[PDB]
Amino acid sequence: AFSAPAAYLTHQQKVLRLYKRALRHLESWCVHRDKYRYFACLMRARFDEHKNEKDMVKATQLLRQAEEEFWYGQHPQPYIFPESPGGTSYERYECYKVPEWCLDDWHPSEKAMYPDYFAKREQWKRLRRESWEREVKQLQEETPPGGPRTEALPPARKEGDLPPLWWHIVTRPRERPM
Amino acid sequence: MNPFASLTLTTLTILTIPIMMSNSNIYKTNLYPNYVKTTVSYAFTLSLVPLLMFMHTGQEMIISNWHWMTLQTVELSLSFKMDYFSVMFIPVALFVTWSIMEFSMWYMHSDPFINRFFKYLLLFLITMMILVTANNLFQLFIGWEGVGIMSFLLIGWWHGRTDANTAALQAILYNRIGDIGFVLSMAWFLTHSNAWDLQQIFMLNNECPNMPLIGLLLAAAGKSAQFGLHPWLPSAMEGPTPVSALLHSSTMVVAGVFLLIRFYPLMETNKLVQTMTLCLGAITTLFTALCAITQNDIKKIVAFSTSSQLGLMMVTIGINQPHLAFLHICMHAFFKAMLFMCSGSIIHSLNDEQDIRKMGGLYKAMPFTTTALIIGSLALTGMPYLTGFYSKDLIIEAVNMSYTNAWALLMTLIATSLTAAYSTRIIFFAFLGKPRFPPLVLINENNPLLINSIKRLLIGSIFAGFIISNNIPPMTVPNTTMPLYMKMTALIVTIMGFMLALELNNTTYYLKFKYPSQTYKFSNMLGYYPSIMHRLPTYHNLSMSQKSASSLLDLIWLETILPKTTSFIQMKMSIMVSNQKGLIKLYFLSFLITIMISMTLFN
Amino acid sequence: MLKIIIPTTMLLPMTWMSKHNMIWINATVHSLLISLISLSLLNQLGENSLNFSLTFFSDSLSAPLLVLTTWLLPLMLMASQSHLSKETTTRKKLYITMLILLQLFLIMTFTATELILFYILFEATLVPTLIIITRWGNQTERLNAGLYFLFYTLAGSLPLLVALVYIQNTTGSLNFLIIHYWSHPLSNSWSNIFMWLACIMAFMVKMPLYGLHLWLPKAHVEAPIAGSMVLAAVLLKLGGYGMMRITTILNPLTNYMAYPFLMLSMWGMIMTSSICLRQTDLKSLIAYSSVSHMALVIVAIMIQTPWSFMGATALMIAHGLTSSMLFCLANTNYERVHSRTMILARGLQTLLPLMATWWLVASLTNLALPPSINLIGELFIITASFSWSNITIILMGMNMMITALYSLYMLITTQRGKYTHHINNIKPSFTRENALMALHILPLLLLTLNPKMILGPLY
Amino acid sequence: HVTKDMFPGPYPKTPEERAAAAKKYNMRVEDYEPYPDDGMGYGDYPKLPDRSQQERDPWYDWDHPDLRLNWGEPIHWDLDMYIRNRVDTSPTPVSWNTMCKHLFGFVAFMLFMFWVGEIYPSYQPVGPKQYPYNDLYLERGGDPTKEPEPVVHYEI
Amino acid sequence: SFPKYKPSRLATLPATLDPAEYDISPETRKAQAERLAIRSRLKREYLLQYNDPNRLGVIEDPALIRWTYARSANIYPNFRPTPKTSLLGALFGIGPLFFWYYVFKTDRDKKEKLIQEGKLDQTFNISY
Ligand SMILES: CCCCCCCCCCCCCCCCCC(=O)OC[C@H](COP(=O)([O-])OCC(O)COP(=O)([O-])OC[C@@H](COC(=O)CCCCCCCCCCCCCCCCC)OC(=O)CCCCCCCCCCCCCCCCC)OC(=O)CCCCCCCCCCCCCCCCC
Ligand SMILES: CCCCCCCCCCCCCCCCC[C@@H](O)O[C@H](CO[C@H](O)CCCCCCCCCCCCCCC)COP(=O)(O)OCC[N+](C)(C)C
Ligand SMILES: CCCCCCCC/C=C\CCCCCCCC(=O)O[C@H](COC(=O)CCCCCCC/C=C/CCCCCCCC)COP(=O)(O)OCCN
Repeated sequence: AFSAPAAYLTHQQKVLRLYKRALRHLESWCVHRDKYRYFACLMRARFDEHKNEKDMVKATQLLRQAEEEFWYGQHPQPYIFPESPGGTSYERYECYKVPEWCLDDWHPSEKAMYPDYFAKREQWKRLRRESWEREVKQLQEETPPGGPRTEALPPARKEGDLPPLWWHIVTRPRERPM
Repeated sequence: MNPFASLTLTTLTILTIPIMMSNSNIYKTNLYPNYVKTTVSYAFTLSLVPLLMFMHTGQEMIISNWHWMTLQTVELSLSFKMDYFSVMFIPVALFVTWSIMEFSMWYMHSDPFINRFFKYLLLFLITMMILVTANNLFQLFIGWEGVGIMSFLLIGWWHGRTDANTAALQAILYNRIGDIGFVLSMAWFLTHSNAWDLQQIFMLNNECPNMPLIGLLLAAAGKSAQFGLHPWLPSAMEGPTPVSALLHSSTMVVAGVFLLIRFYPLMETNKLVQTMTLCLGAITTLFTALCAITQNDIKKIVAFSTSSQLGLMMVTIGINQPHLAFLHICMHAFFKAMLFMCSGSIIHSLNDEQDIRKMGGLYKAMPFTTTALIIGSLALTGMPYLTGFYSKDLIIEAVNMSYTNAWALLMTLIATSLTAAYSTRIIFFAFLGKPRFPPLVLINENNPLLINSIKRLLIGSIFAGFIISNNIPPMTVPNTTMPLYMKMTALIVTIMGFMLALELNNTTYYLKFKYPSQTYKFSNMLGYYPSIMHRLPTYHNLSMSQKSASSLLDLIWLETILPKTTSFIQMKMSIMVSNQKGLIKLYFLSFLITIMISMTLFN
Repeated sequence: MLKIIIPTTMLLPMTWMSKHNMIWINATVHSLLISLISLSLLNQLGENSLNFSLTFFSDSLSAPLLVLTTWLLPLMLMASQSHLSKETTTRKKLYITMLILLQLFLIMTFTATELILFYILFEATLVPTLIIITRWGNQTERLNAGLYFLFYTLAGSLPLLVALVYIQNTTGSLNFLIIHYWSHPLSNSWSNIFMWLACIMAFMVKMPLYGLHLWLPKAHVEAPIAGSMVLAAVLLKLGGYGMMRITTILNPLTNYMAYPFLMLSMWGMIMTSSICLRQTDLKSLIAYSSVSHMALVIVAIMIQTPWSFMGATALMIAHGLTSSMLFCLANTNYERVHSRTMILARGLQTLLPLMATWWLVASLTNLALPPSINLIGELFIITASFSWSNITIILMGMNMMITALYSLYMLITTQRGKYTHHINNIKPSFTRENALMALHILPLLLLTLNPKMILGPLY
Repeated sequence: HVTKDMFPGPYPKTPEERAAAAKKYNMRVEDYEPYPDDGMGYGDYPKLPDRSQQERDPWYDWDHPDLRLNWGEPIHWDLDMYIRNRVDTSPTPVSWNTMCKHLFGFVAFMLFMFWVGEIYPSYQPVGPKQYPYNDLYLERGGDPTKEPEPVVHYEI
Repeated sequence: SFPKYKPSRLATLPATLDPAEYDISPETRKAQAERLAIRSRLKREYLLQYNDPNRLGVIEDPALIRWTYARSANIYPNFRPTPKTSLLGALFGIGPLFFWYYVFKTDRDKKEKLIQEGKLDQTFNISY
């Protein structure tokens, strides 16, 4: 989510992703902790018996039969964490998230309540206003010609600088706003 | 004068005052949920009086108070039928609603829109009362559609979640399919009986034909989630647990069975529709119990249990025992609502975790929920002298001794075994093992709201069957004499289901693992019915809606035929007429030609 | 009837002599007063009619249409106030003049006692609408839209005129009372078949009938908000009123001449409804829903039974109010977002909750939730169709389901889900917009209390 | 702000206009593939894979997280058909044909067995229920001026 | 060996079962790299427009405009009358009308004949 993606997944990443998926589905099959521990140790032993192999061709022939075997026995109803994309509370609090800019449209009788909050908000706004003019040029000179090659962003390198394109990441609504 | 009518109307009327006050200052404060809860408790206490009057004598009433309109020979008026069914169902619904509101005061404490949520619950209760007390088909349709709209609004409570909106639209779709049959029945009765009033319909229909009864059966199957139109009820578990306990467990989903019960005088004169109802109920209860047997979400297990119980109610209707079906509705209300409250208590205590894989030893960790769920599971399986006994045991006996399908009877017995099996599954995977939840233990039962709300329905699910059965008049011929093995059949199949489920669940501890079989995959994916039927038809509809109706016909061929052809022809004729070089040579040659033609053609 | 006509005419000098900053206030106040005056036409008899003079008469079919026409004008003024802010005073006065002239032409058309007079005003309604569409429309398609809206209409109505004068040379009169009292059967003949077609096609094309409806989406998506309101709420019902009036001289030919249209309607209502399932424009979706409802009205009129006529009248009134409200909601989104695409502005319930409530009520009314008068009309039409043939229920039933789907679709795409992140110019709803929605929706729920007012002369 | 040349156009016939169309839809020319040049007016629009929006990555930082779309990327012709609220094409644990066979077989078997049970019902070893007054002639319908044929019941 | 998964239109192939992801070539890597490059360029453009303090308006998306235009207004100029389009239009626009006409006409003829013979039993049928 936070990390920028690459152009492709290497062989090691694919193997590790299979290992995690297989362990999770084995846990979903083996409900009890001791049974899961036993079969997960067995799966670890099965997984690293080809850990030391050198050639790419058969190492890719493995992890293909492994995917087929996983898809045959994949527990059609695996356990999902409730906040995960398949969980029972995935986007439950999405309706309570309100953008910050809505506060700019409040009535003055509403802003009269919470004066300290809005003073701090004005401070944040002026900080953003200066930092943006710096950030545009920083990104302009830090980018290779022909455009970006990866959607990864640089940090700030000067003293009073801020990381380019920081406002909408720092001012996230919240995980549970209401 | 005769306080019966005044009391019956006052209950429904005072149910509406908090809706009027929803724009007052109380709605903006934190006392509104308690206001609604107190109003519902007062309404329950008031409605207890006409039930006593009917129990003493048998008081029955029709109140046609407001005249709405008159289409020539058809008079439509606001009429209420205060019969046995109404005066028996209103107290039960109000009792369950009071318990659910007290439970929600604890369950939804951190919800910002709890006042709106309480208001929504009261609106559903009002619509359901309108449905239950209606005397004509139009008022019944008003309640029918009101409960559906409230279900749509409460399923999609968290409107930022895509799945909730999908489930709400699914419920609307299936209930609209049932609404087709409802409208068919209304049109038939208006055209043939010249009435939507129930009395004239009963008078003029001594041998009811197939069409109106088939329409009524379609509507009942739609709203009670029978096998053809079943998946929306399990999908409706997207809503908050109080919604699942109130609407989609015990009160709203029995509306189709209630519709079939209201029209029972016409149903007993038709044998084909009775057989259709029997087969539909049997297949529904079997299929839903089979699906429930392998589920891992606890709310899904309870929802499939509700669907199988509704199928059993339809089986009871099919063998011409409507009062037994009403009694089963009343008992199921109690124990199913309490089961859902216990499940919601577990879910809240385990940080909104619903999978039974991640709940272990709760028998000692939270004892009150354990006892309540144990008593509810015993009541659901028809333990003798409990609330579910007095309906389920009689239903099983009646199906055993009747001239009916052998297949439907076998399916009913197998479904009873499967009911015992999934009750065993819930208990075994939620209470008996070692803990399997995250290390930060936040388990807490000590809230008086939760305890009292659960305890009232506990007392109900223990004693209500005895009280109600002993306080109602006999409405059918009993099955006094029976073979000994036939008398014990329900208990025998329940014990066999218990034993087989326990034996199969005890093998999960063995240190052996194997891949699942085809039957398990069929049971886990709900017979693959949601997959195919939610992917093949919808796609083939939507694709057509863009390719043929919109693009090929509307945007191309209808455009080609009238306007484009006219434009093309007129433009070509304009080019033909106006493209002249301006040479008098050709003009005067043409003049000569027309002069000759006029000379030699028009005379 | 002049107690309504003369003040409507006096609206024009009042508009033109008004101050530059007081045109909207005066127009709104006096239009509301004219609506209050026109409310008195609702007192109808079970007997013939309210025959005021030789030129104008009123019926319980004409009275609700007149009340709706007079009520729509203040709402149109309120809706037009916003997007006409930067316009010169003379052009604003011209806009208000076009609206007033349209109201005058409609008022007279509904109450005219002569078929020729009715034809003249029925055509006079075209010029203000065409000017409004092609002058104050926003996109470049408006010109083409206007052309369609014109020629379709004229292509249907030029034969009617011929038929009309022919009738007056045979019966000797085109007065509706005499025509009704001296009606004679139409024999099955080719000449009679073509007379039937000439008398029917002009009203079919303005409903619009399926297959002749191509002008309506263009006109409704290209018009300004007031133009869309008046087109959907009142101008569609002119064809229904005309067919209700003229079918008295077409019997018993209608018994078998109605078959091609009935099919075209019964299948057509399916197609258009399904079209609403795959639409990327809000106004286009609302226009296609209007086409489906008017197909049901066409079926009701062709069935020619008392329940059919009652249902058709009720459905006409209900659809007028509902479609006007839906167009106003879509425009209130458009003036913030300037796109008119459904999936651009999303999750608006979080940012505008009361407007979301208005959206819900409008969608529920379009969905025909009982006891709304939308459902009353739909159910009466469905019962009459079932008596006509029991198989019709199938198609009718299907339509019902589909309608709900797309209605809720429109509610879910725009109001639910997550808000669009980059759209940061969604301001709080103004009192004007909320009042507009309230003044749309309160009359519907009030009318459900006295449905006899909108059930027509066969009640 | 979109120019006239940035709109969809007619079917590309030459590689140069093919490459021009690919650049207009922000995609590689190797990945660009228009609809077949049939009658229907797809025209210049690109034919993207028929995968649903539900099978897109949920852990990516989409600009539109609910639709799982990115600003500027080409939109599938049938996006409104696949919006996670509608038909999805995600892979299933069991193959489509196997699911269809199993569901159809279960339904057909249940129908056949219900018909078999209709032919072979279940009942108890009893005779018909007996009712006193000419099988309740007067109380069931009536017609008290016809003197029905008397039916007398057998005491055993 | 295990039973094979068979993909379909409505149940597509898993990415982990694609042989195309196991046939890695330098050209494939270059294609992936340039696809990521164009995605990164579009993301940078959007995020520059999105984080700008000065901007106070909906960001215009050319892709969305192209989608709506192609779905609505680019249809007819690219329409060509072909045997396939002609046949499909004739079927989908004419066949249903005549099918429903036949069904309804047969039903009404049956009802009319029954009424004329008097054997229909329309008792209590007062409202129509
Ligand atoms: C008349 C005499 C009366 C006396 C009768 C005899 C008394 C009783 C004798 C007992 C007989 C059997 C009872 C045991 C039940 C089976 C248990 C079992 O072994 O399951 C494990 C075993 C494999 O499971 P697994 O892969 O290891 O699961 C992985 C983990 O265990 C995952 O585990 P988990 O933790 O996730 O969940 C465990 C769950 C998961 O288990 C499952 O997968 C569920 C599947 C098994 C239960 C299904 C039973 C319901 C049967 C209804 C069938 C109706 C017709 C449908 C037709 C289908 C057509 C396609 O299992 C359970 O919860 C318990 C299962 C049920 C036990 C409790 C009730 C059983 C008794 C009730 C039935 C008989 C008494 C009725 C009383 C009335 C008196 C007659 O399941 C099977 O192999 C199925 C066995 C039987 C299925 C027959 C259907 C095959 C159809 C193939 C096609 C044939 C040709 C058709 C052609 C048609 C052409 C049109
Ligand atoms: C395009 C989008 C839709 C627009 C609206 C469409 C609605 C208009 C449809 C016109 C309604 C039908 C017109 C005539 C119906 C009369 C019945 C007759 O046609 O059927 C048979 C007639 O047989 C044949 O039809 C003869 C005529 C055949 C030639 C007509 C052309 C057929 C198709 C043309 C369709 C073109 C429509 C669009 C024009 C641009 C009956 O046999 P018969 O008993 O002997 O005649 C009875 C009539 N009598 C008593 C006067 C003698
Ligand atoms: C949206 C576009 C729709 C375009 C309009 C479609 C309707 C066309 C209706 C026919 C047009 C002419 C109507 C005639 C006016 C009525 C007068 C009448 O009925 O008198 C008849 C005359 O009837 C005719 O002459 C009509 C002949 C038709 C000539 C014009 C052809 C127009 C096109 C015909 C086919 C299309 C009609 C349906 C189109 C469907 C919609 C596209 C009797 O004449 P007499 O000789 O005095 O009496 C006989 C005993 N001696």
